[PDB]
Parts: sequence; C-alpha cells; structure tokens
Amino acid sequence: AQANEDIVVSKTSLWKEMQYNRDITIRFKFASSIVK
Amino acid sequence: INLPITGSMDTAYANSTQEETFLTSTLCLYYPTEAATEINDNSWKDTLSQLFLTKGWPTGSVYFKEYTDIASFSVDPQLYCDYNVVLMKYDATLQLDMSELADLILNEWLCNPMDITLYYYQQTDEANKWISMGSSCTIKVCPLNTQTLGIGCLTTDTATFEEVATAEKLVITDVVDGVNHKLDVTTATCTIRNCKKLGPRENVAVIQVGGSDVLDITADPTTAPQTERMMRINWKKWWQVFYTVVDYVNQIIQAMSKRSRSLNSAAFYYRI
Amino acid sequence: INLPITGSMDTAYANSTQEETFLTSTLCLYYPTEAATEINDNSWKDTLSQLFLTKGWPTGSVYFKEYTDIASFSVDPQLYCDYNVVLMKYDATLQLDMSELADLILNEWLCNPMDITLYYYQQTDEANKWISMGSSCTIKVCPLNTQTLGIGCLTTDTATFEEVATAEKLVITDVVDGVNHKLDVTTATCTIRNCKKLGPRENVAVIQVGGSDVLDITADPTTAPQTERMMRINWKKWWQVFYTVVDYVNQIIQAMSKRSRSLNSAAFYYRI
Amino acid sequence: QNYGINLPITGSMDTAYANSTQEETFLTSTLCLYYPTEAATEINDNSWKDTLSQLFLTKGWPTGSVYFKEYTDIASFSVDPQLYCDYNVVLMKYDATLQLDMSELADLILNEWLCNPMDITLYYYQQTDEANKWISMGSSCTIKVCPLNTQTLGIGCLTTDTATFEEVATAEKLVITDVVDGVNHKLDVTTATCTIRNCKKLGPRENVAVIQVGGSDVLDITADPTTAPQTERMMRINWKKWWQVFYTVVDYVNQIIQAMSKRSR
Amino acid sequence: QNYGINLPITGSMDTAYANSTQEETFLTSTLCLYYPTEAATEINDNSWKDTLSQLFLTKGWPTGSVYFKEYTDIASFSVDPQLYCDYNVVLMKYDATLQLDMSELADLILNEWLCNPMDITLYYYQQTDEANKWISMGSSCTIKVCPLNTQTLGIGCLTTDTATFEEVATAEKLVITDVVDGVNHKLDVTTATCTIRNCKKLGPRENVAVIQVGGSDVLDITADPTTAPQTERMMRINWKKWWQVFYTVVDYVNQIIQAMSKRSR
Amino acid sequence: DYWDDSQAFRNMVYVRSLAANLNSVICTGGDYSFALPVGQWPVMTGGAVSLHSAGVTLSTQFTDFVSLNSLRFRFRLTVEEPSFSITRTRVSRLYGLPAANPNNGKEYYEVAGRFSLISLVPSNDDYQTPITNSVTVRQDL
Ligand SMILES: *[C@@H]1O[C@H](CO)[C@@H](O)[C@H](O)[C@H]1NC(C)=O
Ligand SMILES: *[C@@H]1O[C@H](CO)[C@@H](O)[C@H](O)[C@H]1NC(C)=O
Ligand SMILES: *[C@@H]1O[C@H](CO)[C@@H](O)[C@H](O)[C@H]1NC(C)=O
Ligand SMILES: *[C@@H]1O[C@H](CO)[C@@H](O)[C@H](O)[C@H]1NC(C)=O
Ligand SMILES: [Ca+2]
Ligand SMILES: [Ca+2]
Ligand SMILES: [Ca+2]
Ligand SMILES: [Ca+2]
Ligand SMILES: [Ca+2]
Ligand SMILES: [Ca+2]
Ligand SMILES: [Ca+2]
Ligand SMILES: [Ca+2]
Ligand SMILES: [Ca+2]
Ligand SMILES: [Ca+2]
Ligand SMILES: [Ca+2]
Ligand SMILES: [Ca+2]
Repeated sequence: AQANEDIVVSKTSLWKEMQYNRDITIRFKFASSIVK
Repeated sequence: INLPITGSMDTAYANSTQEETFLTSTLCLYYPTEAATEINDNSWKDTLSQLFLTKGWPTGSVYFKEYTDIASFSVDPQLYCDYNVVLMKYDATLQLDMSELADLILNEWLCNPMDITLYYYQQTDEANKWISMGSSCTIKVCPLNTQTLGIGCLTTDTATFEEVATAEKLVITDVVDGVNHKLDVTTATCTIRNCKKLGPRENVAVIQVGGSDVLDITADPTTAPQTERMMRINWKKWWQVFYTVVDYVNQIIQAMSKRSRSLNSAAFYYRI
Repeated sequence: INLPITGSMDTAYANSTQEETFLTSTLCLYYPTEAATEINDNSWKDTLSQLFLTKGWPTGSVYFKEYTDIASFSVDPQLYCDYNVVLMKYDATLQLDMSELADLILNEWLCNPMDITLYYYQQTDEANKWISMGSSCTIKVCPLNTQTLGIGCLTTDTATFEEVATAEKLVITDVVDGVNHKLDVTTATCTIRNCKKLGPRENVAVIQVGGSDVLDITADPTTAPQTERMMRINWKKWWQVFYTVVDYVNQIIQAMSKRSRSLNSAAFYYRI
Repeated sequence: QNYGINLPITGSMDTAYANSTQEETFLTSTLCLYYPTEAATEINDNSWKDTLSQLFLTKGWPTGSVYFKEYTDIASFSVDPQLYCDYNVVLMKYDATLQLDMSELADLILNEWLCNPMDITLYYYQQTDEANKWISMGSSCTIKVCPLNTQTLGIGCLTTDTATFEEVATAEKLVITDVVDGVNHKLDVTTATCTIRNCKKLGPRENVAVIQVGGSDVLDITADPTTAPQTERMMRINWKKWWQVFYTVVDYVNQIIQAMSKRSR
Repeated sequence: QNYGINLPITGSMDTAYANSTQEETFLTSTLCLYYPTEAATEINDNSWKDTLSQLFLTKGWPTGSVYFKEYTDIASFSVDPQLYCDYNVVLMKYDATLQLDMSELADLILNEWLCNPMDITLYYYQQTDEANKWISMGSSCTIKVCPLNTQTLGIGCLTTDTATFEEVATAEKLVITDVVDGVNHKLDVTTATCTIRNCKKLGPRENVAVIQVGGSDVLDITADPTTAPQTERMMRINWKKWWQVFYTVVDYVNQIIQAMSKRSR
Repeated sequence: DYWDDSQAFRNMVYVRSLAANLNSVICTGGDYSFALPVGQWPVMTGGAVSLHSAGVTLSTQFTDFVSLNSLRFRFRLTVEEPSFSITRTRVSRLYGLPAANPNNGKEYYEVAGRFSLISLVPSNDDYQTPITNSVTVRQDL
C-alpha cells in the first residue's frame, strides 16, 4: 500500500465513505504576548 | 514446453556423456584468499589445470576466481560458468551469513525491485522473501494494521521499528506473510529486492571446508534438508583440499547438472 | 481403551482441522531473556499476538513465558498448554544440559519418589532412569555386589563414592541395570526421583536457535535420532526468529499432535 | 490398547460376580492422609505415625503404603494443593469465617479441572459455559474485574482507572471466580504474588475424600445455587479429640476407599 | 511443463486467428526507453517523464509500466549495458567518429551472447567458429594479440616482448574482437580496467530495439563483410528537436512493439 | 491544529476511525533580554521540555483569511534537564519552558507524522466547502 493511499469503504449515489492514510510534516511555532 | 514426453523401459543405456561434457563445458572454482596465502605459489592455477587435464577437462576450460571473504562474495555474486564449485570456510560467527549465501546461490531467484518510500510491501506465499545486498545493510520493519498504522511501532519514529539486520552485507528476510510492512533501509549503501524462490540451481556446488553440516537453506525450521550438492570436508591444509577436489571432480559434476531456465550471469533474474 | 479400532480405505479425506484447532487450542512460547533484552520493546507480545491473528490463532490463545536460563527452566519445567514451543540457545558448555532438557520435555515420564537413606534402589530396564531436579545437585553413587557390600567404594565413606554430577540443576542419571546403588545427594536443595520413560510428548516442539544438531534424546549411544518436533535455526537477531516461527507455525503444529495420556502441568507424572 | 479414542464396550447379565479386589488394591496402592497441625499439637507424640501405620497393617495397608502430609491451615493448603497418591484423604476443620475457603478447596480438589494460562495485561477474557471459571492461587490475591460492552468500553467501570473496578476478592489465598458468561471482562490482579488460570471443570476426581471434622454440611461445591449436592466422598464427623478421629478413619478406611475410585486420567 | 527439452509442436491451417494480444500485453508488460542527456538538456523540463507517461496512457500502457533511464554517452552505456525489462527502446545519436563503437553496442544488445570467462595469464585461446568472439568491457581497454603456430611459438611476435604484439584496441570502453578461427592466440589486456569474455553469439534478442536518431544506416552487426543487414528493430529517424522524436516514439510504439518479441530465454 | 490542500481536507466535516502515529520532539526556550530603562539587563534564558504524542481529535482553525476544518494533534510534556533561569536575579533551577522566546530563534518546530481516517465526501469529485473568510467580529472592541 502507498504511503498516501485513498480508498473507498462504501459508496451510495451522492455520498461515499472515503478512507485516507497519509504522511504529514507538522511545522508549527509558538508565539508570545508581552505586555509591559 | 507444455507438451509431454514419452519413452520406454526397454531401450538401452547410452555411453558416458562424461569426457564430452567436460570438453564442451567450463569449470570454475571459488577459493578464499587464505588458500593462496597459505600456498605462497604463483603457478598453482596452471598446476591444477595440468592436473585436471588428466581427468579430461582441457586446458582452457578450468577457471579460478578469488574472493577475499564470504561476505565480500555475498555482495552481488556473479556466477557465469557451466559448473561452479565454491569452497566455504566454517565459522560459528558467520553461520547465518554463509547459510544465506547458500540459499542465494544454490537456489534460483526471480527478483523485482522495491521502492520503500512510495510503497509498502508484503510477502504473498512461503517462497517470497526480501534479499538485500550491499556494503552495510541495516533493515528495520514496522508491521501494519488494517488502517495503515503501526503495531508495536510508530510509522515515523524509526527507533521504534524492529531491527532484523545490523550492518550486514547480504540479508535474506522473511516476515509474516499477509500483512503490510513499512521498511527502513540504508538505501544509499544497499539495494533490496522482492524475490521469489523458484526451482533450484543445479549448476553450483558448495563445499563446507570445516565444521559439521549447519546450512539450513529452507527458511522454515521444520525441514533442515541436506541437498546432494552441499558437501563437507575436514581440513588442515589447502593443497590437500584442492587435490581431493581434483581427484573427486567426477562425483561432484555427477551431483551437479546443467541449467534449464535460461542464460544468466547474475545470481538472480530480474523482471522489474 | 483396550478395544480395537476398524476402518477402511474408501472413506473420504475430511476437511482441514486447521483453522478450528487454532480457535479451540492454545499456543505457548518459551523464549530466553536474551530475546527480550535484544528487542528492548514493551509491546512485542501484543505485536506477535496481532500477527498470529492473521494466521488464525485468536487473541486469547497465544501466550509467552520468559525463562532466564536453560537450567532455571530445567528446574521443574511447568508446561500447561495445548501447544508448547521452546526456543533454545546453543552453548557447547551446556550441550548435555540442553539435551537433558529435551529428553525430559519431549518425552513423557512416570516418576516415583526415592528415599535414599532408608532404601537402596536399582534400574530394571533401559527406560528406568533417575532424574534429579534442584538448584545445585551433586550426586554420588556406590554400586553394590550380591552380598550388600561395596564395589570400588565403601558403604560409609561418602568420599569413595563415584561422582556423576557437580552442582547441576537438572541431571538424568542412567546406571547399570541389575545392581543396587547407594546414593548420596544434596537433598536439602535437590529432589531425585526414579522415573520410567513412556511414549513421547507430542505437545512440545524444541527449536535450537543456534549451532549444529547435538541433541541425543536417547541415552543409548547407538540411535542419535532427530525427531520431528526438534528444529534448528541459524540466527543473528531474534525478530527474524519470531517472524519465522509465526510464518511457519502451521508446519510446527502439523509436526506436533495433542497429547493422549492425561491433563498435566508438570513434565512428568507422579504415582508414588 | 488404543489411547485417545472412546469405543463401545459390550457386556451381559449372566456373568458371575468376580472376587473381591479389596485386600489386593491395598497392597498394590498407596494411601495419603492430610491432617492439620492442630492434631499433632493436641497429640504431642513423635511415634503416632508409626502407630497408625502398624494399625493400618491389620486392615491390610502395609508399612510403606500409608503416608501422612501435614498442613498448617486450610488456606496454606489451598495454595497449590499437590494431591499425588493412589488414595487421598483430607481432614478439614469447620469455621464459619472460612466456609467459602473450605468450599473452594473442596471444589478444587474433589473435581478435576483442565487449566489453561492467562495474561491479564494483553487479553480480556470471558466465560463460555457454566463450567469455565478462573482459579487464582497464591499468598495474597486481590482481584478486580470490569465487564465490557460490545464496543470495548466499560460498564460501571473505566478501562484505565483501576479503582472503578469491582472487587470480588480481597487478600485471599485461593479464589474461584465465576462471572457472567458472554461479556469480555478486563482484570486487575496482584500477579506479583498470585497466578490465575482459566480452568474448565471436567468430571470429578474420585481419588480424594474430604472429611469435615466439625460442623454441619456447608460445602456448596456447585457454583449454580440450585443443586447444593453432597457426594459420597464428602464426609462429616463430630469431634472432641483427634485420636478418636484417627482411630475412626482407620477402623472405617475400607468404606472410605469403597467410596473412592482411582482416577481415569 | 517439461523444461530443458525441445519437442515438436503441431498445428493446422483451419483454426482461426485469436484476438489481439495488444491492449493486454501493454497492461502486463514493462517498457523502458534509454534517452541521452542531450535530450533532457534540450528539453529543460522536470515533468517531461510524467508527461510522456500520461501520453502513453492514451496508448494503453499504464502509469508505472513505462520507465526512462538516462545515459550520458554511448560509451558510458556500452560499459555493461544492463537492459532488464520486458521491452527496451534505445535512442542512439549518430556520430561518424563513433560508427564502430555504436555498432559494437548494437551487436551486443540486439544479439544474445553466451559469455564465459577468460584467464589470459594461464591459457592461450583460439576461436572455434564464426560466432565465438572476445568482447571486452571497461573504462580503458588496450588489447594486443600474438597469433601462435603449431609449436607454441609466435608469428610475427615474441611470446615475451609485449611490444612485438599486434594492437587491435587502444583506449576503448567496449570492444568486440574477431580474429582468425583455428590458431591459438596470446593476449595482453589491461585486466585492471577491462574484463574480457569469450562469448558465443546465438539467436537474436527480440526484446530491445535501436533507433538511430540521426544519420544513415551504418550499423554493420554482422562481422562477416558480406551481409550488411537491417533488422526490423534497427530503426532510423531524422531529427531537429527531441520532443518530436519522443512524440513519434509514442505515436508509433505499437509498430515498435510489433517489431519486438518477448525473449525465449 | 493541522490542515493541507490535499483531498483529505477538501470537504471534511465528518470523521471516524481516527488515529495517528507521531514522533516526539524537544522544545527548547530561548533568551529574552528584559530591556530595563537603566541599570542591569536580566535575561530569561533556558528551558527545555519534550513533547510526546497523545490523542487526536478534530478542530476548526479560524483566522481573518481562511477557516479550516482541521485535525487536532495533542501533545503532553515531560520536563527535560535544561532549566530556565532569570540571570542577575534570585531565581534558577526550575523546570519548564518560558513564554517569552520559546522558538529559540527558530523558524518553526518540525515533527513528522501519519494519520488515518474515514470521512464523508460527495461522490462527485467537484464539490467545494467554503474556506476563505471576511471577518468583522468585535466591532464593540
Ligand atoms: C559405447 O561403449 C562400447 C564399449 O566400449 C563401445 O563398443 C561402443 O562403440 C560405444 N558407443 C559408441 C556409440 O561408440
Ligand atoms: C470439505 O472441503 C470441500 C473443499 O473445500 C468443501 O467444498 C466442503 O464444503 C467441505 N466440507 C466440510 C463439511 O467442511
Ligand atoms: C473367589 O471366591 C471363592 C469363595 O471364597 C473362592 O473359592 C475362589 O477361589 C475365589 N476365586 C479365585 C480366583 O481365587
Ligand atoms: C475476439 O474478437 C471479436 C471481434 O472484436 C470479439 O467479438 C470477440 O469477443 C473476441 N473474443 C473474445 C473471447 O472476447
Ligand atoms: Ca547476513
Ligand atoms: Ca517496536
Ligand atoms: Ca514469508
Ligand atoms: Ca545437566
Ligand atoms: Ca571409588
Ligand atoms: Ca540404565
Ligand atoms: Ca478462598
Ligand atoms: Ca465501579
Ligand atoms: Ca460463569
Ligand atoms: Ca569500441
Ligand atoms: Ca608484430
Ligand atoms: Ca573470428
């Protein structure tokens, strides 16, 4: 299985239950408030 | 060929194809550096050729190919001849390595490549394995669940992976067939290939020069067989080894049989 | 049951009882602390359970039982499961110890106690042996002649006796059958029992993880057998060993067969 | 000689009644009493075992066939009872504070269990039939259990917070736990001191015989509160001494061993 | 399923032609184009491979069936050309200073060689028929040959003095040497940098296809200077760009794969 | 909270079977110089703390430009050896992280992960859920 798969576990006419299995690179950052 | 063959039990036994298969075939020995070191002679190859000449093999039919070590030979072996003999030194610190070498050369493998980054693979049957070659192979695996996450491991934190190899030149790996594994490999230094074990290679013959029979070709623990072309010797020199091989070369090549699959100089077929 | 059984050869081969024996049976591994150490993970048991689950063995049927040393395990081994696997390391200095362990768990024994001080015992057949368990057993024996005197020993001088064990946690002693022996044992730390070897235990499977075949189950120096639930692996890691045992557990259980005699947790029956 | 197989055995009704096996089963079998320390204490003698064996001799049990094995208390004997003989008798004192202990002991020894192991940390167990129970032994067992629902969540308990669990045992040396059959239970146990085993009750063990030395019949062997049986090898006695008890056991050992039958297994 | 044998196969002329195996071989096969660095350089794009795969998709070849493998120079490709695919195309640029090199390349890949090793230092070799040649691969081959007479002495050369030897290769990466068949030769080769193998030619390799992007038909596969053939899978093109060459390969891949047949070996 | 331009987050409003494998990292505080008018300049320097993976949920990232139905990764903290201390002051050797310069002059804190879910997406792969915003909240403020 690919590292970035996308699969369908159920599908009706308009809707569909899609499975997703994916790798991510969370690059976040704090931020500080300074009140003097 | 899909067609059948027919025969009979009344026909006569033909003459010996020996003394002609010799002429129209080539022989190749694989000796360790230790042999030439203990010998300290520069014409031993021509000597052994002149000896083989009595057994029938003509002058330009025998060949010798040095290999510094079992693992340096295990790194992408290339057996390109018609009758190969290998002389293998025994060491309990190298048992699995010189069993994997056996499993690789005695058998005939059909190998596809592997892209670990873009794909996650699995073994279908008890003949599919992963064989990895290079200078230092460190292989770790995380088995996966139905939703493509980890089982006793973290799909990202490579420290949580499960180590099946540590700085090994040739690794033959079998994992639980039916689940998807995420791999981590030293791809810079090692290539890994998904290989299926076909019928055996009857062109080569391993000769364990020292200790008792330990080679377990079959990765399953139940069989532990001993094929006909897996021989053993007890040794204290190397000239006696080579004289014994030359004296009993007919039995060896009667235990061996030319190939049927194809013409190929590597130790494994490639089918992408 | 004493009655006879009858059958035929026209009757049909019923379906595979595998995939139902897995559901209605239990599997139990006996691994060394070395393996837990080299693994250094606190979820590998759940990992292997989830793996086995694909082979059919349900969750609550697979069990793991750590044993620190071959000798510590040899001290009254307690197997109470329907399918027992044992992973046994190889050490030349422990060859006879890990052979006696095999001889004890693979086979089924019927044991009576022994009262050394009050009585003097002998062996009758080639299966009546004296098995001694404990933390440090040092055994000595004096054979006796027809008229209850010593032969190469004195009935009083414990130093004239013939030593057969030196601080061994498990010993299996075979002496000459037909003569009475006076014993001296460290009874404070060890218990010795006169046991008869019955038919084999088909519930257990030994797996020598390391070197060449050394186990001589039978005491007589003529058979040197190799049974079916006695395997051999060549190893450099332990995750490969466990993945192998898992991928090939069906061959193991096909090599094993549930017991016939009775329900028992010990490795030997007691009948006083 | 076919083992592991069960075949139909035939018979008749005109065959004659073969001779008595008593006075030979004694010679070719062994007997083993399990007496409490209280009895030897009251006796205060160092030859009473030899005396009882010399008496047994008259009933046919030879010297090296009878054995005595002492135990300090009912629970200390409940911890892993090893009844390994051809005939076992167990003298048992009555105390209202130990009724359940000496019912569990009876349930354990009188019956022949098939015990498989258990691994609490990983697996969550359930009882399938009315004969599957969890027997825990050791020096101090403290067991708590949480039933679970269809989606692996708790019922009046939290899978994480062990305190929320329901306590069925509190520092018991032997516990036989029967819970509702059909619901996966998560357990917490003092595994450092106790071992717990999933045991299915097979047919009874006809090789043992419990003798309650004091009070009325109390032993509710069957977990189901409907049978409340009283087998043939569940005896009762009134006592003001112990020498009288032992003389009685001796003088009526034949009926005892007629009520006891050697094992099948 | 009999391997290692060759038996007769029978048929007839009444049975009817099957459906087109095209549109299924494309789905269960692999295709591999070998382009030169000049092409990527002139194109100057990093998605041209995905583009060509998307185009092949219109022809039926799926996404991961088509592979592109660069080769900086004809000689760098001649050095151990490893074609491991079920269909191989090789775009080859013409250069009148490289005719023989890129004809040896053709004679190597188009044909199927049974290659055995060679130990120059010990043995003196001869050729047996018009298909046994000596093919040498490496970084810098410098081969010299001394023919010998019946009495193991040289002809116009001295068995010791290497400068007397006759030169047939100097600073070549791939050589294919054909010499007189029936006389023992002695060799001097740069074994450190080139490995030489005694190789017998067999039936062709119908799995690879050469495409001369530029100049006229010059490839003389056949050593014997009487045939000068032009096989079905030795094609030619005229070029002023490379996008047109790739679009042409795409638009006429079916013809190419009808000209190529999967290997027997 | 995390969000991408991938197909997983295009119309995600419903999610089940949620789970993720995240690796642990170490967040180290920096050096904040309290710029006093006159005198000395105390500097709050130090502080290290290891973030370990924890449960996962959903959330909504609200901003003045985009609104995102996003994936919420939690992290728990285990105090590390480097402590934070205000220099030229009677405070030191107290674990935690300071809220003045947590980044330590870094552009970001990187951590790789994998996520696995099951969402409800209209069968037609052309539907779009509103992302952008135009906010006028807190007019009283
Ligand atoms: C086979 O051997 C026999 C005995 O030497 C000989 O007479 C016969 O000619 C041989 N066969 C052929 C085809 O030469
Ligand atoms: C026996 O095996 C056959 C073949 O798989 C199957 O069709 C049949 O249903 C099986 N019968 C039983 C009773 O398991
Ligand atoms: C059985 O008992 C009768 C009466 O005591 C006796 O005569 C007979 O011999 C006994 N059977 C055997 C086999 O001794
Ligand atoms: C063979 O080709 C014909 C013509 O297109 C088609 O009708 C037929 O279905 C094909 N055969 C099979 C087995 O599909
Ligand atoms: Ca190896
Ligand atoms: Ca792990
Ligand atoms: Ca496998
Ligand atoms: Ca021993
Ligand atoms: Ca002596
Ligand atoms: Ca004996
Ligand atoms: Ca109790
Ligand atoms: Ca509660
Ligand atoms: Ca119950
Ligand atoms: Ca050339
Ligand atoms: Ca010359
Ligand atoms: Ca020629």
